[PDB]
Amino acid sequence: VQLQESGPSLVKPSQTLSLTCSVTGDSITSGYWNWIRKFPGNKLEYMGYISYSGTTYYNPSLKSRISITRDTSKNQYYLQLNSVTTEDTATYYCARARYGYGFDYWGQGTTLTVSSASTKGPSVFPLAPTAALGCLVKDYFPEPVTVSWNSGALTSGVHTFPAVLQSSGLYSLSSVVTVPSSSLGTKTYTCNVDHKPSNTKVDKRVESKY
Amino acid sequence: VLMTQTPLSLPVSLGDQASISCRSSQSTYLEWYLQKPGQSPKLLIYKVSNRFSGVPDRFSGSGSGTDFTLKISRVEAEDLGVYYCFQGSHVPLTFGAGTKLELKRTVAAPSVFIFPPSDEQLKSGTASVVCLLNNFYPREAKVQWKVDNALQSGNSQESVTEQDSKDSTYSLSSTLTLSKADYEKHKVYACEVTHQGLSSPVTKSFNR
Ligand SMILES: C[C@]12CC[C@H](O)C[C@@]1(O)CC[C@@H]1[C@@H]2CC[C@]2(C)[C@@H](c3ccc(=O)oc3)C[C@H]3O[C@]132
Repeated sequence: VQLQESGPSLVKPSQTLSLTCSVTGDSITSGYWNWIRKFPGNKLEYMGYISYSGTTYYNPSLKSRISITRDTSKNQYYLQLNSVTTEDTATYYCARARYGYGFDYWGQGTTLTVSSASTKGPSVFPLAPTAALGCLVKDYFPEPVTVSWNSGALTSGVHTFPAVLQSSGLYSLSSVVTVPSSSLGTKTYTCNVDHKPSNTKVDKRVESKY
Repeated sequence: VLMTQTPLSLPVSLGDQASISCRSSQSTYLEWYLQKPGQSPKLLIYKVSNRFSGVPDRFSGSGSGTDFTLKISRVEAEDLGVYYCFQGSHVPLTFGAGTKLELKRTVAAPSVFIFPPSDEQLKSGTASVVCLLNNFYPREAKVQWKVDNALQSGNSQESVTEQDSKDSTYSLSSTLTLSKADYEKHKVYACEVTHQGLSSPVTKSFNR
């Protein structure tokens, strides 16, 4: 038994979200076929199901905007969520439920971001004052960005933080490294930022007073 | 209908017992799930007390009326993740908020660093000031921005790393965002950090 979610990684506010679950190793004309989502912060919300017979159940919190449909000829079932806001940003999971047991088989999940922003590459600004240095990788969209230090030669003492979604609707993150304070005057430190979605690649020397 | 899990963060040492409580708001299809990092949620317990297939015997569920408990009798590193209770007896079907199982270690005070906005950034009409709290434990930390001793709010954002797999510490960045105009209006920028490992709060600062 395998389930697999598909659909867009991004939609705009007020637009419809439409996802698909493709099922193999089992017939959707038996059992219960569910949609579940995980918000940032790790809160889980049960959304609803379509059953073996085609009867559905919807969570009252979503009942106005949700539709679960199926196509038995393809062994697929579908989630439609109307009128999305930035609070529908979540990982969406399809899952089979076995009567009496629970959600026994899950898909890998699909990350959905709700955002009116267009693809934009990051600006990379240096963070300069054991000592710490870093880079502020700012105003990009969408995720992800990858950050490395000295072309991946430096990994120890590195902390690359989770991105935060700013009030403008663009992402920002910081990546920092801690190093011997004695090595500040003799060695050099460059952060290497890659943003594949916007084809942007930036190397930034983090220079300091010492 | 409402499912309340306690606690939401549960420190444990490897080899010790962990207990997670789940209270339902009324009165049996009660299940427990685990989501480990980088994978989907997984069924552990069904019908209150029954272990699902492939689930180790160190996992056991029990419960009276309205009060349900998951016990992990000798915690292993593979057991670290987020645990959820779930009820499927009454509509709507509801999960508890989730309990994150993390590793205990000794209290460690953050090393605090402040970073002024770069000249490169200032030329584009935005100013970001960054406070780093490095390698601390426990996770609970308060960061307060002060601009000429005026307490700031609503204009800073925090990001926290997951628990470090080598030293079990956390790190945290806080970013104060301002316009260049408002940045140039003031001189002294400081972040004040409060944490269990600090006997009183530490302040790091600079002058524009
Ligand atoms: C499969 C199941 C999944 C979640 C849990 O593992 C319990 C469960 O395995 C058995 C119970 C089952 C549950 C899914 C939701 C239900 C179908 C729900 C219901 C909804 C409409 C209706 O007309 O009648 C009943 C209430 C309860 O019978 C439910």
